[PDB]
Order: sequence, then C-alpha cells, then structure tokens
Amino acid sequence: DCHLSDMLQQLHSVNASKPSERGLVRQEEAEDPACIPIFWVSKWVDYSDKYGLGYQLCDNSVGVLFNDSTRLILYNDGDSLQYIERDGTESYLTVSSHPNSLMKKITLLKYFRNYMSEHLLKAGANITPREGDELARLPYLRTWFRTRSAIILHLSNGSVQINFFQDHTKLILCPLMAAVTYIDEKRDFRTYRLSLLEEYGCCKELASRLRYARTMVDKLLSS
Amino acid sequence: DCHLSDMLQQLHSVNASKPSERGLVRQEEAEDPACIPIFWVSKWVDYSDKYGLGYQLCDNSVGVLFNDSTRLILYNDGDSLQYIERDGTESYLTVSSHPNSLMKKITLLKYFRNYMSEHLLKAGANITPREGDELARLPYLRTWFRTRSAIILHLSNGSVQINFFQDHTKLILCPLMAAVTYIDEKRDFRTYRLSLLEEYGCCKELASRLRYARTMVDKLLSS
Amino acid sequence: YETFDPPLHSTAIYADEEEFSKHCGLSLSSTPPG
Repeated sequence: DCHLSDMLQQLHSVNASKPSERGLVRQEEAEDPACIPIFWVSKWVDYSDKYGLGYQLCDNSVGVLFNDSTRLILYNDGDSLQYIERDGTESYLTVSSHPNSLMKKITLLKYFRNYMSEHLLKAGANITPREGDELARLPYLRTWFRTRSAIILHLSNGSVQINFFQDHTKLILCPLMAAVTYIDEKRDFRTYRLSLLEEYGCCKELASRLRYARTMVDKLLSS
Repeated sequence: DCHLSDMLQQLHSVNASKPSERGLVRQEEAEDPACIPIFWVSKWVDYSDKYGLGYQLCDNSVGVLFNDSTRLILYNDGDSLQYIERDGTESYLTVSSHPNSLMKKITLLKYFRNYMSEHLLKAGANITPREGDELARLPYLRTWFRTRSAIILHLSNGSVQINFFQDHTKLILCPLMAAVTYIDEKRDFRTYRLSLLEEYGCCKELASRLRYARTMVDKLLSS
Repeated sequence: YETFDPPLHSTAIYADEEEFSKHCGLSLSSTPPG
C-alpha cells in the first residue's frame, strides 16, 4: 500500500542521517506527545499451526487473523463484531445474533480472548491512547510475520508494530505522522517525530531498531 | 417403571433434607468410587426432525433411537448389532450378515457413528468406567427429551443422565446403587451415595442440580 | 453422508477450550506476567 511506501521513505531518511553517530545527541527535543498512537497491539498468541493468530488491541478489543485469510473482530462492548473476508468485505454483526456461518470462528475468538486475558500482560497499560475520541475506526491486522528476533504486525490503518522478543522493546510506527513510539525495557513509552530524530539524534538502541524496522518494512512490501 | 420410582424416592429424600443448608457441608465424605457407573452417554446427535437421536456410550459402542421408536445398537467390535423393536423385543445380528430389512437403519447408524467420531468430543474420556470385563449387558436408550437447560437420557438399565447445556455439567443417576455421579465444568468426575449426601450435605451447585433432577424424573414418570 | 447435517449435537471437537488453552501455553505468545 501507499502507507508502507511512505513508512519506508521516512525510515530511509532517518537511518541515512545516522542519528546515533552525532557529536551531541538531544533525543528529548525530538519527542512530540501529540503523535502518541491511538491503537497498538497489546497481546497476541501464535496458533497459526491450527487456527491462526489472535491479538488484543489497546482498547481491549480482540481480533484474529485465521489461516483462511479472513478476520473477525470483537469490539470492546463484548457483543458487536466485524468480519473481513479474503476479498475484504467489511460485514458487521453481533454475538447475540448467533450467526450460524461464523459460529465456530466466534467460539475460537472467545477462546483467544480468554487465554490472553488470563495469561498475558497488556503492553502499553501505562499509557493513555491519543484523543478523547473512542470513536476512531478500529483497525485490523492486515498481515504479520515472525523472525527469530521479533514479530512484525501490520495494521490496516498503516501502523507497523515490531515487538522484540528477548528484551521486550517495541516499536510502533505511524506513517501518517512520520512518528514512532518506542517502548524500552522498563516499559517507558516515548513518541518521536522521525524527522526530528534526524535533526537531534538518538541513542544507538533506538537507531539500531529503526535500521531493523526498515528491513522489516521492505519485507512487507516484497510480499 | 420400578427404577424411576426408586430414583424419585431417593431424590425426594435427599432434596427434602436441604443438603446445601447445613452449618458444615462435607460433600467429600459422600464420595464412593465403588459406585462409579459402567455406562454413560459420551456423545449425542439430535437429528430427531428427520431420523432420530444417535449417541455413543463410554465403551465406544453407538446407538440410535429412531423416530419410529425402534433402537439399533452397534457394539464396540464394530460388527455386532442389537435391534430393539417398539415393544422392547430384542434381536441380535451383524453388519456382515443382517436382514435386508434393516439395511437402511444400519446405514443411518453408520452416518451417526461417523459424524460423532469426526466432529464431537467424547465426554468422560478421562474417567475410567467400572469394569464388568464387558460382562455387563449393553443398555439402550429407552427415551429422551430436551429442555431449555439440558438433555435428559433414560437408559434401559434404569440410569438417568442429565447433560446441562450452559456449563457442560452432567449428572449420572444410578437407582440400583442410590448413587449419583457429577461431572463439573472442570470435567472432574465424582460419584456419591445419595444417602451420604443427605447426611453430610453438599454444595449449592450439586444440590440445585439434584432438585432439577427430581423435576425431570417426575416428568419421565408423567409421560 | 454429504447431506447428513444434524442441527443439534453434543460439544464439537473445536469447542474444547481446555485443549485450546493447553496449546496456547505451548505455542509462542506475547509476554506473560513475571
């Protein structure tokens, strides 16, 4: 899509500036809390061998990308639903409606939601998503893949999230604002303008992960 | 039925004692694993709008109570068959050498068996039946009905089984031993002497299901 | 068999949440509480 192309251009620009190889670094000056994301992946479980990948968004909504390339979402109200087929038709329903064609997929989603809620931590719990608007269109997981070091999550709103396994650091890239939110080992969230990181520099930790993010975004475009 | 009358008296005696309204409930003192049932229904398929009700017993034998009030049972050897006519008359045969008049009912039973083996979980797979060394004669399903909350199954040996839809709990009532086996939502199987539940009490969950059981045995008797 | 579609039946295999949670614990997932 055009959003991944923009993200790649922003990452190319910031990496080309070598932001960590600076005589002086003023990473704080690149912060811009106005770009804090409204949606990110807080939980996930890889059941790809049988059913697919379920995940939780920061608004406690739940979704699953089944192995048949269809998607089902359960909003935070606990009843309304959204089912995206392979072709991409957004259909809206509810659990109370008891749809017969989606009864199995509903049951599986509920199981994903159960395990995540009772076994997994909520990433970004210490952060209030942007906007008093809880009316923002819920995004879905367009695609995802896993390396030996991280899981890459591409949401339908253009956001790309990269969770690093070993140290639990996380990147949330927003191409619409050329911004990135970084979650460090201590779970402190910082949001930056990529363009300002070019101009003020940043630590090797963030710089090296933006280098990795660029190669991941290239992978998303090659597919 | 002599057995249903015994079960009704057994259940009235325990229920009249209000087993959950005790200072100290000691349900565990009523457990008697020596009363574990030999046979219980482990799967069922309600196709009564066309063919009838198919079911599997815990020994992997299967049966069908057809809409014409006849029953066909396939023993776990996969070949031996028992046919019970409307008036109760029993006859024995095999899929290999059968009367041609039963060929359609045999075919239907195979469909039921295949559907149960391919699609349905086996209830009580963890629990091990009391063993007569297969000497115990295979019961057949005498009658059944479904309510808002459960399916009730009355076997020819006198036992009554109640499967509650909501929480997957089940009661197996054995009038011959004045005992009841309860499978909780954790799929944990416990067998109790009703007389000892009366003396030592029981939790509210089981007590309420034993009241429900009495209502269902009255219903079986009224028909 | 093709037209053998029972409208009601006991719990299906896919609806065994105990095996589901078992597999999730064995599969890869996000970070759990420490």
